[PDB]
Parts: sequence; C-alpha cells; structure tokens
Amino acid sequence: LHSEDYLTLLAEHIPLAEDIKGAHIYVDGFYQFTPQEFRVLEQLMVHAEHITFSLTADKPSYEREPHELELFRMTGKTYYRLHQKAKELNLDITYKELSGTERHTKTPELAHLEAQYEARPAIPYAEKQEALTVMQAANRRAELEGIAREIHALVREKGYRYKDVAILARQPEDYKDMV
Amino acid sequence: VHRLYEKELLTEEQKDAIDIEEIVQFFHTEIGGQLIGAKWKDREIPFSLALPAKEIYPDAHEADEPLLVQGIIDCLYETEDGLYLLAYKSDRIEGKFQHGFEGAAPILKKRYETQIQLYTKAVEQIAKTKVKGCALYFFDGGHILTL
Amino acid sequence: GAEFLVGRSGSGKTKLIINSIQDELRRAPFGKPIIFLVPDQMTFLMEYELAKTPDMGGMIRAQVFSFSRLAWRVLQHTGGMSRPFLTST
Amino acid sequence: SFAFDEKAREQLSWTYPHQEVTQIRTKQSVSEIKR
Ligand SMILES: Nc1ncnc2c1ncn2[C@@H]1O[C@H](COP(=O)(O)OP(=O)(O)NP(=O)(O)O)[C@@H](O)[C@H]1O
Ligand SMILES: [Mg+2]
Repeated sequence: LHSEDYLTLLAEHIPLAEDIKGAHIYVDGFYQFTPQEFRVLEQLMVHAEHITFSLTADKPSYEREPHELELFRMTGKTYYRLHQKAKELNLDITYKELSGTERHTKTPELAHLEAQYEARPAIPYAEKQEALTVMQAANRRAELEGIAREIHALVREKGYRYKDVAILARQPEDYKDMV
Repeated sequence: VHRLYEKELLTEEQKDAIDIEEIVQFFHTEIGGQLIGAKWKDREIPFSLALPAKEIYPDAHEADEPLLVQGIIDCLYETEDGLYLLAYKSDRIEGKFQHGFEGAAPILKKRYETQIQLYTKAVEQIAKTKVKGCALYFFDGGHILTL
Repeated sequence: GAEFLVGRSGSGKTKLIINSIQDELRRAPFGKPIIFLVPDQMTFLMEYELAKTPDMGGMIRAQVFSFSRLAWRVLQHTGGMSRPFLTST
Repeated sequence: SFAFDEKAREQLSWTYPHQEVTQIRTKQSVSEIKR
C-alpha cells in the first residue's frame, strides 16, 4: 500500500462507514487542499450530517477565482472550489463572516498592521509605538542572543510566560543549531 | 471472521490464530448478558482527559496547565440501573498462578487498577455521569474480575 | 449541509469552533461523533484547547483528526488495513 | 553605590516562577503514569 493511498482508500470507504453518517465536521487551519483531500471533503459533504469550513479570507467570491496578486489567493481559490462543489451536490449552504477583529482588540498597532497590510497606498500610523518593534542585528548570533534578552525581559517584567512567546523563521535551518 | 478477513480488517495470519470458543464464551456470562441486553452500548471509545499537573507531579500549580492524558475505552453500556465500563485483556492467567485466577485476581486488580481509575475519571469528568461498575474480562479461563 | 465560516486572520474562527464543539459536548457527551479536521501539525494544539474546559476538562464524543489519522480510524472500521505500507525510502 | 546595583541584584537572583513545569511533558500515557 503506497503511503499516499490512505486518503484515496478513505474516500471510497466513507459511504461504507456508519459512524460518519451522523457526524458534525469542522475543518480549520488549512489554506488549500490537494485534489485527493478534496475528494474526501466532498464525500464528507455527502454522507456527514453537517460540515463547517473555516477559511482565512476577506469576502471571497464563489463566482470567480481571486486575482493572482490578491492577498487571499490560496484561501480564496479554496473557497471558490469548495462552494462550487457544495452547490454541485445541492447542499443547503450557510455563510458566516467575522467582520470584527477579536485578536487585536487589546493592541492597536497590530490591528493596524493586519488591516493595512495589503492596502495601497498604505495609511500611516500616527499613535505611539509600544508593541511593534523592528530590530536590526549585527549577525544571526546577535539576533538570537538579542531575542533571548527580550524574552527574558518579557517574562521577568511583563508577566508573560515562555509559552506565550513564539519564534518564527522562513529558513529555520539558518537558525536551529544556534537556537 | 471471514467477513472480517475478506474486508482485510484482520490479516489472514491474524485470522488463523484465534480461539473462536474463547470469544463466544464471554457472551454466555452474566455481565456479557447484560451487555447484549442493554438499553445503550458503544465500543472503542477514544478520549482525552485534562488532569492538573499537581496530581501527577508534586509542586505543580493551578495556573500551570493541565496535562493531557488520552486513552481508548473498550466498551461502555447503559442498563436501566446505570452506566457500566467493560475491558478485555489477553493476559495469561491459568498457565502460571498457584491459586490460579484467585491468585491472579488480587494481582490483576493491581495490574490495571491505576488505568481503570483514570478511565473512570475520564467518563466521570467528561460526561458528568458516575459509572456504577467496571468489568475486566480475561480470555484465559473466561474469568471476569469486578472492580 | 455546509457552513462557510470566513474571516481575516484574527477573526476568532478557531475559538468560535472550539467553543461550538465544547457547548455541543456539554449538551450531549454521548451524541453523534464530532470530527475536528485540522492540518497534521495542528492536531495536538486543538486537542489541548478542547481539553481546557472547567466544565468538562476533556473530550470523548469529539476527536481531533488529521486526514491521515481519520483515514486510519475509518479504515480500521471499514477494513483494508492488512496490507503493509511503504515509507518514501 | 552605582545606579543599577539594586536592579542587577534583583535580576541575578531571579528564578522563573513556573520553572518546575518547563520540562514536564504535556501529553502523557496511561501506562506511563503508572511508570
Ligand atoms: N471573543 C474573543 N475575544 C477576544 N479575543 C479572542 C476572542 N476569540 C478568540 N480570541 C483570541 O484571538 C486569537 C486568535 O483567535 P483565532 O480563533 O485563531 O482567530 P482566527 O480567525 O482563527 N485567526 P487565524 O487562525 O490566524 O486566521 C487568540 O489569541 C484567541 O485567544
Ligand atoms: Mg485559526
């Protein structure tokens, strides 16, 4: 059994399985699906009782795919295809959009960054700087030790715990050993 | 079983090695009889349970996050009186104990006591329904130990 | 039926789903199966979060699945697990 | 008597409150708890 035949085999046994029939299904965290995953998704759309697709996008349209330069290109395309197949199988469809921002209600700068990310031309931010910091390091070693000091400050003085902090890299291999 | 072999749920190698009598025997017993004659029943029930770190480790704190403990419950059935838990063990009993099962029974209870207490804590916490009784069916000798 | 929950990053979609499932666990701990389908590198996180209810402190009716893990359970029920599988190597 | 004597003293004797739980694995096995 090829390791990629699981999703295929799953898709053709879902109608056969009884437990699926009355199930509620929530899918989230995905940006896009492989066709092989999509087959599973539509099969769930058929034999499950209900299914909710959570997608990160801004008023995506189910009529046409996004323009390539659109921020929400991936998710937008996903929405278009998912909605298309939902209408294809005559599902009763319910749409809910979350206009409000709940994550950055506490902090303004990041809400400004999230909202004005794509915007052209971008509107400047006139308030004080506190929570958004751009940092320049002499090297990667200094970058890491620096962030170490900042984390230590953040846990000693600002009542953060270590679990609240996250370090991301585009090319982790550049940093892991030194981290 | 050849409905199962055909659908490849069990490999034919696994199929060849099965005491069919041992399987059937459980259903003759009174607890198994309760299972078949049950208002409600469910099998292979997976679960996740949060437990404060203090319980497993001393010095831990409430602010400190709970540990996650997962497991699979073999069987759960609901009679008119209450909700009961059921587990099966392919343990070896008849072969090597001086008092046989009665030598095994205190020891077996010990061997799975912690596990059962965790399982019961799971159903008790999550479903918020106390479980009346728990049963351990052993294939070897067909014995059923009540906990 | 289908429900398209859509919003920008920071909309609160994931917590909305977490809470939905939690409430549905409250209403009926033995109700019909609830499947939380997330990317493989996101299965544990959600498992933790769902488990963090003072009300229930865990889940039973509702599981977190990857596509692979879901395939494992449904195939355990439906069959076809007998054959060995091959790693990429 | 330097300006930062006090603060430096505070930092060098500082220990993380939740130090003890920084190594504790979150996910645990039912079999492992017995262990
Ligand atoms: N009602 C709420 N009020 C305030 N903060 C909230 C609320 N719901 C969720 N949050 C917080 O918002 C943050 C992100 O929530 P989340 O559910 O991931 O939104 P999201 O739509 O999934 N964003 P993303 O996953 O990046 O597309 C977390 O830190 C939550 O604790
Ligand atoms: Mg999310």
